[PDB]
Amino acid sequence: RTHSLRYFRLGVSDPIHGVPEFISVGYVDSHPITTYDSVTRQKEPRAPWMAENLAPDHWERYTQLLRGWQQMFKVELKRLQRHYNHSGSHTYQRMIGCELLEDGSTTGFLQYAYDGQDFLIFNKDTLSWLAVDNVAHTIKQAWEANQHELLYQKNWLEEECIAWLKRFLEYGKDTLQRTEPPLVRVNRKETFPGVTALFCKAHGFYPPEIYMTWMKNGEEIVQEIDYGDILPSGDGTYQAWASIELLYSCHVEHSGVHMVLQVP
Amino acid sequence: IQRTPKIQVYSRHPAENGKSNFLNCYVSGFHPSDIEVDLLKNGERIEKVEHSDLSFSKDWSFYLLYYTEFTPTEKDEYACRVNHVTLSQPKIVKWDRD
Ligand SMILES: *[C@@H](C)/C=N/c1c(NC[C@H](O)[C@H](O)[C@H](O)CO)[nH]c(=O)[nH]c1=O
Repeated sequence: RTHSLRYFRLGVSDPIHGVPEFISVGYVDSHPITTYDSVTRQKEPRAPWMAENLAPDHWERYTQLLRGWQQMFKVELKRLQRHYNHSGSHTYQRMIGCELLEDGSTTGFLQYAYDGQDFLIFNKDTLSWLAVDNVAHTIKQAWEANQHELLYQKNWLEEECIAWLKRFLEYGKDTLQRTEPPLVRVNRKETFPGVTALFCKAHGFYPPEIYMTWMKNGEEIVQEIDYGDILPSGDGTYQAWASIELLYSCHVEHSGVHMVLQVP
Repeated sequence: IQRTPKIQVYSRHPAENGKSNFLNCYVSGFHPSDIEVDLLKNGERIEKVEHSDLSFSKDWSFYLLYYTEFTPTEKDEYACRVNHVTLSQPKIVKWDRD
């Protein structure tokens, strides 16, 4: 099954009170694993299986790194704002991470955003940064002049990140690698006169990745299907649905199991 | 560019009047990060409410889950109230009870 490790950084200039200047959190798949911000100034676990498996030395060492990264982020946001001649409160964001795919191949990514929009995107295969405008191009030139840093980030994405992920996957395996199958039902109803709506509803499943589609007479639909978001139910499992109008059948695939519900 | 929050209110389990359940308010797709959320029972703030930490999406927006334990009745009405810089005043989203 496909898994991923990623860390975000969020920087806010001139924040309202209650809003930290800087936050960084890690995820394995959809699960928070680590958190740091400019108020706690401490890296802390966000999953019990992280806390139980990483010695205090880990939290200490990365707390120091984060304090350093916090200050760099503040300065970079200030320089961007100057470049754009922006005043007031603006945001700066980073995402780095990797995926270990099912077939065993891997993925890595590193991106920055300014005010919630793509700004710079790293391509580890070319060792180059893609810039969205002339300001980002200015930043890109500086970063692309440092060949060692680019090599270093390629290595982190392809080797270190993947090694961290495998490590974390083992720590949280009772959670991350479990399967909870969907409870699925079809609901029928006449709504607008003449119309009949058909809802295919699933809940109670983990992992959140699910495929739901409607078919008629054993083949692909063409009419408009409406999709419900895959939403957390609050107990570690997820829920979702798909609907159409109006022999129909709902098809659900989850973790290697296919399910069909024939509408009589 | 700012993005106003998507607000979705739903029960943990399929709802039935009389049986203990959980009410979720999922708030997502917003930017910037500052946001205020409450659950309401008959217009008044519920006080014993759980919520996740602020969370980060790949498209740079943020999301949050607020929930509370409840027993749905035909009489009671529940909602989720949210404020965000894209909103003039708090937006109140009624639970549609399935
Ligand atoms: C605990 C391990 C927290 N780590 C953390 C990281 N870690 C990944 C990586 O070492 C770092 O991003 C380097 O800058 C990559 O060159 N990153 C992050 O943004 N936040 C964290 O809390």
